[PDB]
Amino acid sequence: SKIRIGIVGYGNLGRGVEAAIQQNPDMELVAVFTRRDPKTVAVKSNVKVLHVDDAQSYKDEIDVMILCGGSATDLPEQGPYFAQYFNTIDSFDTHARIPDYFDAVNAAAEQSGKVAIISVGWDPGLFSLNRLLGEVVLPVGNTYTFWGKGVSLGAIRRIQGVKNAVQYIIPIDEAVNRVRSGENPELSTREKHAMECFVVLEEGADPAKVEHEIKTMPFDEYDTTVHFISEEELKQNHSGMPNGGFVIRSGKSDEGHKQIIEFSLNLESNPMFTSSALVAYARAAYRLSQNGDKGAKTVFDIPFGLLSPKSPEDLRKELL
Amino acid sequence: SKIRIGIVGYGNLGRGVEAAIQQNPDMELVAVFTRRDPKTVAVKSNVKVLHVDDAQSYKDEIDVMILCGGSATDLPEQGPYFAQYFNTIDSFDTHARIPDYFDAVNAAAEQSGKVAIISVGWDPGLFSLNRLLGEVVLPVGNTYTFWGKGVSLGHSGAIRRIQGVKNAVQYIIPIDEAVNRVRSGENPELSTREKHAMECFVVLEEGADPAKVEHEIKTMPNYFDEYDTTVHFISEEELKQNHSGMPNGGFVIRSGKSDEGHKQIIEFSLNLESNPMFTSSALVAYARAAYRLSQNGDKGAKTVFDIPFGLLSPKSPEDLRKELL
Repeated sequence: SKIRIGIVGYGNLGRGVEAAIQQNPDMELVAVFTRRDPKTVAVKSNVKVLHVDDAQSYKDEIDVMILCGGSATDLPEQGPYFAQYFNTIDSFDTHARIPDYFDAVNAAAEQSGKVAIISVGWDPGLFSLNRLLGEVVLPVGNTYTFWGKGVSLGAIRRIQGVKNAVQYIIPIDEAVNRVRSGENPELSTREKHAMECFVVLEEGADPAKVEHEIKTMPFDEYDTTVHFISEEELKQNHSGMPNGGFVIRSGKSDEGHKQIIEFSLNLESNPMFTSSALVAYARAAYRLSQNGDKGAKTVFDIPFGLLSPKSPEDLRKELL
Repeated sequence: SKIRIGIVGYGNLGRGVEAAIQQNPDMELVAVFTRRDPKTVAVKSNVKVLHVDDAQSYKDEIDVMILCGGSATDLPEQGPYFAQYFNTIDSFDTHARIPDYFDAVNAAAEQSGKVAIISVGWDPGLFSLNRLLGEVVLPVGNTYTFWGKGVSLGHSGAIRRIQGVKNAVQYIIPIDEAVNRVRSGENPELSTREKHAMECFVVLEEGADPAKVEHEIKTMPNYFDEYDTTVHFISEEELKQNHSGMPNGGFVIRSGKSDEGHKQIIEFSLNLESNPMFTSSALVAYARAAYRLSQNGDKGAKTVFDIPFGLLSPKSPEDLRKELL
């Protein structure tokens, strides 16, 4: 029988999860839960939509609940809540709150007997794994993480004179080059990334005051370029959510040999990629739960074989 | 306290494991086991050297034995042998033979209650992980693996048997145009000859015929006849200055699509000045995991697919979440 998935939240990440489930035929989307009145949600696949207050009564209809809410307000409540009733996966990405979030989810999952895998995605998630791998295989060395080029995700739009805007984070090619050369550079924040902002001015706003306001936002840490454009220009050309980056470990053998590991992503859709990772880890959470594991997990606790619908024997024959 | 390591075999990989122990202060090397007469092995770290027939008697002195032998003849006997007495790690790398090796090691480790992790290294090992990660995160897509620039070890020796050759070094090299086609997300169908080229650096004997030597290499069946091959003739001096290293590297790339058609590309690469030093560095990190799994009650043969990355680190689980997550 298919592994039965529920989604909580139908923003960009929830839509991406629904999309990813189409690519994973051992799973089936059984329900979408929303804080909105569910009669007002149009889900592409037309599975049932329910209010989050009804989720508990679906305890036995769902194998893994994928929490697709944002980390700022949704997940801090939702993670420990849903971990009482369901194996859960989420993309929790507030670094400072990671340890408190893990402990809250853990307490809940340990008492329920469910498996919760937190902080899945590409950073945290796939990049975290690469940072780890780098430092255990090359214990003497440095790690560098670069983000973008990519849309970054607001307070720009509270700035007076800005009608709309889209902001990019961009790694500085020279810094990436120095890292890839094995120089093991001491790089400041400003040396690693540049920011680019595209802004649609409100009618009769002052371009120069708007520019200076953005650059000195409490952006002040980076070299930032502002571009003023039309509303048609932002709709047509800045609606996409590309992203990417690099994790590089630059190390040395005990005899001085330079060894370099690099992991990189080039994504046309950030949310669709994050979602696809959430669905792979939902497979692992199901497998762990069926083997009688429980409690909160991160990517550091999941062996990669659990992520695959293939048997362990077939993985050994095909991929190893 | 310290995790007690033993090394079987004191070639390039054994020497590398010794070196990596220097960078892992939670471990200590206890013994080096060899098939040679042990009085005749000079070990850099000055640890005791023993004959392999004696290893069973050090069962209680060693937490993990790292098997540093080759896959062609050493490991097929040594993996199932040592797994009867010791948690083990090896770099078994004959991909078409992994299932049989796994079964034999698993039969042995399951009975002894020991943990054996097989096929650790760059490929198999870290490239395998990344092949797997790609296909689970991007299930609609194609995977490509490229090797090099690096030495193919069958190959340098096959050239050396050619009449006229004093010495030689061969490299496999990914073809840049093919790598960039994969990176663009075209999903190309790549022939053997499109994916990698071969480069040989050859020191000729007095009065060998260059053209005969070139010709013999490029047409060598089962080695170079599948590939575009360049042969360079050089001096003994340049072979030493420039070609005594064991560099390697490569790429694993997954090129896939979201359900709405977005191109998503994942790439993993290695650029190594020393292949044996890198592999052995992996072997030591996986020895930490084998020790952890042993202490928790596990047993049997495992591959990298069975090892969660947190077990590779000497840091606590909480400290990993704090620092890296």
